[PDB]
Amino acid sequence: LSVFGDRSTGETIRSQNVMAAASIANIVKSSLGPVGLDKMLVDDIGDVTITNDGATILKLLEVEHPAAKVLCELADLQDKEVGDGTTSVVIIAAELLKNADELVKQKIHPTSVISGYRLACKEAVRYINENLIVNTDELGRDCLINAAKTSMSSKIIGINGDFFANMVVDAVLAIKYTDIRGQPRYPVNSVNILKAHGRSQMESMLISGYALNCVVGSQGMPKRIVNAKIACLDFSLQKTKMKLGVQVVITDPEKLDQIRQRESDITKERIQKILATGANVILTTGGIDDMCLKYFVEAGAMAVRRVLKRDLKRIAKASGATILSTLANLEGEETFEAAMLGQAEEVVQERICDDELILIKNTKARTSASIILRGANDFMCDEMERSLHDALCVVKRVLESKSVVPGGGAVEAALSIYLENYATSMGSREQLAIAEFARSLLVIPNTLAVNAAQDSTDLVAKLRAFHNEAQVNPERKNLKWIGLDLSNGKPRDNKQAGVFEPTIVKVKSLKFATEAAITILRIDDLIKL
Amino acid sequence: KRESGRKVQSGNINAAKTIADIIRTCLGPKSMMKMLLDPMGGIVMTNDGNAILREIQVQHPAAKSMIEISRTQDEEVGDGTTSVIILAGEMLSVAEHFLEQQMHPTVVISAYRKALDDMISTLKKISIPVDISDSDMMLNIINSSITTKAISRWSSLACNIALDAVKMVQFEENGRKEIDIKKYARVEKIPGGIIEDSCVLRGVMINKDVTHPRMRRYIKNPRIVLLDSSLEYKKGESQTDIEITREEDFTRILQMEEEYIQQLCEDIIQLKPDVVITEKGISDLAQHYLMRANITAIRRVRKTDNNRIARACGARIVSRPEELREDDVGTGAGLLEIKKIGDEYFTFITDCKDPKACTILLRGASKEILSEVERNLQDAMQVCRNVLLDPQLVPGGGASEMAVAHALTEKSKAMTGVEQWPYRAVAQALEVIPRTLIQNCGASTIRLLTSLRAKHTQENCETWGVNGETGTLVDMKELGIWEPLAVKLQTYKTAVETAVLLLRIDDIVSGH
Amino acid sequence: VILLKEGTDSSQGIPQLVSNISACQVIAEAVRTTLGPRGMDKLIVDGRGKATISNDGATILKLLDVVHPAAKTLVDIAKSQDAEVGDGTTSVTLLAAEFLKQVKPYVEEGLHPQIIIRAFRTATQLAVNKIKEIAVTVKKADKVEQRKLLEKCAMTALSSKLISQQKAFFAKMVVDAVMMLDDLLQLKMIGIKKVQGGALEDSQLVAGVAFKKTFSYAGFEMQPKKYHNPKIALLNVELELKAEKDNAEIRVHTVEDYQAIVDAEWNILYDKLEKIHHSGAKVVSSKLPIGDVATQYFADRDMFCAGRVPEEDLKRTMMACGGSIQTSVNALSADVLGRCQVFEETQIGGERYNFFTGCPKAKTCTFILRGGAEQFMEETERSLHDAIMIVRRAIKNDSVVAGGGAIEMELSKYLRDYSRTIPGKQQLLIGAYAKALEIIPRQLCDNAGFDATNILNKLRARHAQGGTWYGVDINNEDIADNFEAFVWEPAMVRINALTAASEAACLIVSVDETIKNPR
Ligand SMILES: Nc1ncnc2c1ncn2[C@@H]1O[C@H](COP(=O)(O)OP(=O)(O)OP(=O)(O)O)[C@@H](O)[C@H]1O
Ligand SMILES: Nc1ncnc2c1ncn2[C@@H]1O[C@H](COP(=O)(O)OP(=O)(O)OP(=O)(O)O)[C@@H](O)[C@H]1O
Ligand SMILES: Nc1ncnc2c1ncn2[C@@H]1O[C@H](COP(=O)(O)OP(=O)(O)OP(=O)(O)O)[C@@H](O)[C@H]1O
Repeated sequence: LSVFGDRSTGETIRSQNVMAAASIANIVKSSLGPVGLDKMLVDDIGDVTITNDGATILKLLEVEHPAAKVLCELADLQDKEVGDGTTSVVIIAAELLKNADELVKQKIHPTSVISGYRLACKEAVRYINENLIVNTDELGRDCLINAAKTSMSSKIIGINGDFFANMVVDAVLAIKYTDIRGQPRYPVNSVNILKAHGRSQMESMLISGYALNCVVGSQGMPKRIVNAKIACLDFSLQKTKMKLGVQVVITDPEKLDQIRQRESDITKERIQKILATGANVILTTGGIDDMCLKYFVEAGAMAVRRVLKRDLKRIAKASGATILSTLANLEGEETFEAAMLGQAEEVVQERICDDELILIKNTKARTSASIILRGANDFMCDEMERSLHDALCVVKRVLESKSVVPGGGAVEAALSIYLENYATSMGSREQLAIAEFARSLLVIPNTLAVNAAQDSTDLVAKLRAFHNEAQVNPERKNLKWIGLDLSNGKPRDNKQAGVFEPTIVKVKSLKFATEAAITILRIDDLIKL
Repeated sequence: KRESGRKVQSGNINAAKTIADIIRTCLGPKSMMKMLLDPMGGIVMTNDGNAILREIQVQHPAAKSMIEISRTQDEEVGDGTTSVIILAGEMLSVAEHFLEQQMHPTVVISAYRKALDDMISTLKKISIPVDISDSDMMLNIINSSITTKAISRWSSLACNIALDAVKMVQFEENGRKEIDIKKYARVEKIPGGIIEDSCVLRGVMINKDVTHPRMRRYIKNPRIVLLDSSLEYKKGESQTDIEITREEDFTRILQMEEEYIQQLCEDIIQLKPDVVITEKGISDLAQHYLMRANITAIRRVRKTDNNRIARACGARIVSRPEELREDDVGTGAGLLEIKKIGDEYFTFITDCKDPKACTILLRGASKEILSEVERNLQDAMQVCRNVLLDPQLVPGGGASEMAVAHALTEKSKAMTGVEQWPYRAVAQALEVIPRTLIQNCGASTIRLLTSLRAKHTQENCETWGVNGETGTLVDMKELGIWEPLAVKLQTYKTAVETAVLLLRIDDIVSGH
Repeated sequence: VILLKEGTDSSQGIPQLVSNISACQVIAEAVRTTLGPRGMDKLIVDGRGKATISNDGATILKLLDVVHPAAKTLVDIAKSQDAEVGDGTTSVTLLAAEFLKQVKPYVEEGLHPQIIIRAFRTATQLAVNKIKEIAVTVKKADKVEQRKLLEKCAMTALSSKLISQQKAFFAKMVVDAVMMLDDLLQLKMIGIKKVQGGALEDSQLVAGVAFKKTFSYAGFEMQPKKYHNPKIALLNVELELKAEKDNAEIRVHTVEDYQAIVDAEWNILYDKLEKIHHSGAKVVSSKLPIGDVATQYFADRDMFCAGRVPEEDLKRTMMACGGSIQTSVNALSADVLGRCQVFEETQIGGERYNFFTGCPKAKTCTFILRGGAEQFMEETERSLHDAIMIVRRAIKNDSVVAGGGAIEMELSKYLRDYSRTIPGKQQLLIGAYAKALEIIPRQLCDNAGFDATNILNKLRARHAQGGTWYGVDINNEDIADNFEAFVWEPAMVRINALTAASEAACLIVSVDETIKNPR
């Protein structure tokens, strides 16, 4: 035969496709879990990047093989669907191929394996949805306080766990707003975590409102105001210019003087229109003139200068005000009355050590707050801010999706017993397809036990010993919803520990891994050109 | 191709042990020299550990990570880079607990990070406060680096250069006491003169020469002006080029070039200045209208050097040359001077105060002597920076290593669990710093190190160190071998941060 | 130059066990296809060049003789299987290697072999108590006689054979042959002989000892066959006139002694014939052939003689008559003579056959086969030997279990359910012990040519519904209740096969280092 390449068919292309796919699983085997190990990503230039996140591992992993190129696209179907889950699809689907490769040597055609996998996947969603938990127990009943306390144990904040877990539980429930037909989700923006030196870490206070890290300057102006109008503006009340790169020409020396007198006179006209609206809360990015601050201490307007731009975007979103970029309305100068102003209740200049902050209370629609992490030095405050941010996203991603499931090895250990008893109920050349589907789901506690420095033959088997008793008899002495605590090396209940996972990350993982294992198993011939 | 499993856990160990075995004998005042062979036959006999690994190419990804973590550590502090790579290679060298015991690295990292908290707690117990107000105590700290140098003839004057430079940059009002030598203490070299001529002035010096005598020579009230825009032909928003090849194009371009520059130069001379400073370049025709007003032309200055000029006099940074005003004045400056120093012209905007900036002026008989002082003073400035950052010293010369390793042995008797076995290995890995000091001296290492541990057990742990000159054990309270605390704090921190990075790597894969 | 081994063959660790596990499978592959009644036979030739055709697992392993050390550990278990129960060497050889196959990936992952030892001792001890619970005693169930039940199990064992059409006649003869024996049952007592020619209906059952009788010498028209109480003599002496061993050569040069020389050579034959006449032996049986002159001697003395008897049939005659085999003739007396009630020379199959009936120690029988080929009768002899074996074990042991993989698929279901309730290292090992016991219904589908995956997937689905005695069928290509179809096996042989296969699998796993002495 004279063709334009090399041809190879048979079972030898089946064994070569599963050995190339399971080798990619070994790249993401040790990096699974919160205790996952780092791996070096050698570039073609010569530099190396140390990443342990499995989503960034498969993005930079370049294997020029079509069996490994199939597993590259499921990372793009995972983040666009839910956003998490990625490498748990890879270890499941590669162990699905390795168990199915043993079936090819045992005189089973893969057509019974493909049709058996789709019925094993649909029955896996049925057993999961019959054992779910509705998104509730937000107040009064803990699986939360204890849920965020496990994430906080790795840092120095974990000495007083009950003191700091209450600051993140009430902050998560404060940022809840439906806003579409009764959705309620949680926004990507969260509470602003500031820091100060309050002589110990025990002086943190849960402030129910946003706190600005700015100082008002003068003292003769009163710090306690009662009016509700809040003004936000981006144009500078200082001496203005045309452009940083384009300038106006000044030829005569006396012509230079009269534009300076006009700058002192046009500042008197702009302050007449701002204070006519009644707005006392004045926040200016570009700064406030020195003679303009003289008019604010007699009128009683709480003027704050040199405010950050990203802080003002959360302030204008709080009171529902509009950010004004330029004060000139394309032919003259106006203040845009009753448009850029919001409503509030009380703004107090609270005495906080080394940074006197500005707190706002009862705005229009903010739902945000602030946590003042008072401490001793910059070492303990910077590590506690990232601990609050890591504990915020744990409680956030759970209480969004409308129902959750106790995860961390509790899902796959319960599915290994039900799908085996379901496999003995069908027959018809698909019993071995579902029985090997149950053993292929056991690699999720198997890789978690070897990463927790425990005996993998004991820790996985302790999960299945408790999940089998839930199916034998419905008595309450059977332990139900048993998770995997990788820290102590002992299985515990996920309802008491608060370890929860969304359902859409668990359903779409079993859906995508079986469809990826179907496509590689359908390859029986190789053609190259 | 690819490699995973336990082979990369042993492969990264031998990659870091090979780098540590090269510069192991280059520790102390008796540091052995190393000979580098070039492809062109050149040979450099430098014993500096930063100079050896820079001129040696590596191919291992773990060995490449070993050099860059000490190179960044050299930019932070100017001392202690050799002790980092030695300690990072000794902590990974006991592979009996890594491979033979079949232990996961997570047990080792939980034992290594728990031993990191005992590094900071032990060094604060053997510390000693420093009377930084006395200049005699500051001379006994910087003298460890001035020995065996050409600057050692003028140690009484070279110590006044580095001490006055760090105190002006350090701001006590901010609380955190920041010192940055690269920006606020920019060192410049001037040929000519002697070593005694080198002094410290309170200002910023401009190395631009004087090309015309129609300039300001001595001005008591300098009127300074800062500008960001360029002084050249007007370019458009497109990317067109300027090419003058025809006589008709030569007249039309130069008439537009003269009319725009004279319109720009009329706005700066209406305020009657003394020196002009532009961010971009100044053309030749722009100096023709500038020399009629007798203004010193200073061009080609960076944006980072521009704010040091604005904080020296108090001027305003103006973006465009048409938008000058009367507030752009330099009232309060000391004197403007364009006086030549060794047939090189330098502009002086110095003052009689501390305007949050300074410079170092070096002089010498030849240009090789100029390069000798600037590499000794910059090494001396970072050591004296760590003393003023925190006035605390530690007993150096291996005394702090045996004091730390003694505290880990008594702590390991109360540390139960599986992690107590790699916890005791860090105590024996920290003994490699007094181990190589005796081996470089030439005495019996194990005969002296065993009596060194017996002195650290019964007697006080703050004394009985090693002297790297005679080869015996002396008391550290008698000799000035005291090390700064912030150097030894970041040394054990980086050696743990290197060992937490190389032991956590479990796979090496390729891909662009 | 100073070595510690210097030719010493020794190795230890994990791959010494993997080399011993895979070396166990080469012995199981030699007897993998011989399992089942429809199994394939193996061809073994010795050093002399004689080809042996047999499918019995006991005869294959006795002629293999593999010099591997782990292969020698499967030989003495097959030897102890013959002493403990009597047969089952091919069942414990296949079952021992499949225990090591399922735990072969578990050893390579770092699991210690001593934990697998603790799991094999646990699950086999549970398999002993699980067999005795499901085993039912069938003695007088449904008020049917035991003679009718013994013809039913032999009907299924002789099904799908050459005599599958006339199996109703052959089932009644194998029951009465064991019923003719005493309480001490033995397969060696009932012999099978073959007679060439005739249809399958002419097969007869001799109550006593009958042999081939290849004596084709003279001796017709005399020596009457019917005797009331004859004296059975078992000799090993040649009675020819010119024999290869009994002769007399004297070299004299006188014509007077030349008459005496031939007379002395005749007196060797005549005195050996006169001692049988004094002892009163009516029938003369000898291993060596008997000449035509000695047949004329007993013709006038009213006696019978028949030579060319094999020594195997002479020892069966000794156990029937109760006498003793005497080689010489001067020691022939009544202490070694036998007795019977009916002796006759029959003409079944065209050839002459002798048989005794009515012995005082008549504990042996003889089965006569008729057919158009000897290889038809050779496979009929082994099938009727299998039909006797199922009948014999039903009389000795009443507590039986369902064969055909029904007790193997039920033990695979209980041990899988026990493993789900046990945490620790005993879950993945006992669960692999239950899957390793499924090789008996799997190799029964492989040797029968059926679909091995289509039956076993429907067999485990039948056991999941509640079927406790469902197995494979050798006739139909589907599953059937082996308790209703009378496919039985005793519980004691199923227990002793499990404790021998677990002990043979434990002896391989407990060995980690091989010591060899250089000599
Ligand atoms: N709180 C927890 N307790 C115990 N186990 C957990 C917990 N959270 C996550 N896990 C386990 O860690 C695994 C997640 O691994 P990792 O985060 O390294 O990658 P991944 O998120 O699976 O990859 P991808 O982003 O594609 O899905 C899950 O399989 C889960 O079982
Ligand atoms: N006479 C001596 N005997 C023993 N030890 C000494 C003696 N003099 C100095 N030392 C110690 O030797 C140390 C220097 O060791 P080493 O050469 O390994 O580091 P280094 O090269 O100075 O560090 P860096 O590269 O950061 O400058 C000093 O910190 C000092 O405490
Ligand atoms: N008539 C039959 N129908 C179905 N299965 C049978 C029948 N006879 C035997 N078997 C099955 O065959 C298996 C044994 O096959 P085989 O007769 O080849 O070995 P064996 O000679 O019994 O072994 P051993 O001599 O060690 O007992 C038994 O497990 C039994 O269940």
